[PDB]
Amino acid sequence: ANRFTSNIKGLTQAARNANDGISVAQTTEGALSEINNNLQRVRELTVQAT
Amino acid sequence: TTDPLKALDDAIASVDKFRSSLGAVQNRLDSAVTNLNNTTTNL
Amino acid sequence: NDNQTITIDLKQIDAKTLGLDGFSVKN
Repeated sequence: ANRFTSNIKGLTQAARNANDGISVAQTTEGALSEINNNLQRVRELTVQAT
Repeated sequence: TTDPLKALDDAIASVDKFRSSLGAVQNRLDSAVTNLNNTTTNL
Repeated sequence: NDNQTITIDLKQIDAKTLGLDGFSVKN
């Protein structure tokens, strides 16, 4: 039972940690989306300029 | 520190070993007390 | 236990690392 107690605590903490990685992925995806919008606008302007 | 969690598990098992041995000794002592009470009554 | 990791890769994204360094449409 001591071994289950340790296992349960570790697994719960690991899930809590994984949530942080999910948050990091979401934030970086938002930044990448902003960069993508800028790139598409630049592409359209290059089309208009050539 | 390298390999922390395995060392922590080793320490936890090492203290569990001592606790289990102590509990076994408690059971033995209780059995001894019971036998001594019976022997005293009979004598 | 130990070594229970999921690897996230992060790539440096900027003008230099995208080929758009010095991009001009004029002289």
